[PDB]
Amino acid sequence: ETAFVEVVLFESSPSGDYTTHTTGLTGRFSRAGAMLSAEGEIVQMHPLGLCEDLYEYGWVGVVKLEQPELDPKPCLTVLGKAKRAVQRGATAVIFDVSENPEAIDQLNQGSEDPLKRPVVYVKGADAIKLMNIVNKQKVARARIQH
Amino acid sequence: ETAFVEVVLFESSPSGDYTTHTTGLTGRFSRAGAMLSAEGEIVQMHPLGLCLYEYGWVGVVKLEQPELDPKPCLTVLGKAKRAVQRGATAVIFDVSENPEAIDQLNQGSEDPLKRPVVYVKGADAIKLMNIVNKQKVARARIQH
Repeated sequence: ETAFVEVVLFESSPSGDYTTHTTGLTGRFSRAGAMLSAEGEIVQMHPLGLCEDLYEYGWVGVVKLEQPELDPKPCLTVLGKAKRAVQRGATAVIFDVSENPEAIDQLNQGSEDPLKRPVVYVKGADAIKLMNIVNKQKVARARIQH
Repeated sequence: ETAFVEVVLFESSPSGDYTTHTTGLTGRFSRAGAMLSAEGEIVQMHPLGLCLYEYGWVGVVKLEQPELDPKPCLTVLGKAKRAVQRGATAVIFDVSENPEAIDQLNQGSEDPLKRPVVYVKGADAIKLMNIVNKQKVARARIQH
């Protein structure tokens, strides 16, 4: 099932009223994860960063995968990476699998013991759109639907 | 459209790992707001108080007898937009003591809010409020 992702940028005024800019994206839910919506602030984690460096409960991990031959022995599989994130309070995880499309099977290999939070992958222009904000922008919220 | 609400309590671990306790309850979407899911930290707002906050919160607002606030600053529908104006990702109203608020909300039906407005009552607001009241930090997940 397809996942609609929204990345929201926001400025307060001095008065306290907020002003937001939404960008829409389409990815897919992994069967490694629940098929629920989730929303929460974005944390960019390196894949080397998933093996008390704590973050507030309910963040949305955005993770750009590496060429797979640039990682002979991963500390964890991409499955275990998402599972780690969750243990550390990730409300959801989003992988950019543009460099590592084998990863989709690896995720969907874990459908026997799925996580109660959503694991979403994105490729192509929808990943491009995502990472371009996550990199440039200060600080963002993500909403994942349906 | 009925709304399923999970309230989440959580504790980090010596190892930086979280442990959660989730309490579920059922409420309803108002046609005055969008029928979408939403998640966010809970901020308890006092009704007088919607006439300072991190973007993406979920407002929990307990209404009171309309006999006791008889010069209201905004309609209850107004209070919700105000909350959204102030970064609320969704608003939850406990309408146990002002049941005619259902009516006001679902009357804004024709011109709605981008975010969800949900009303709860009875044993479901009792659960929600019995957590929110005991000043912990909590997360709210609202599900369509």
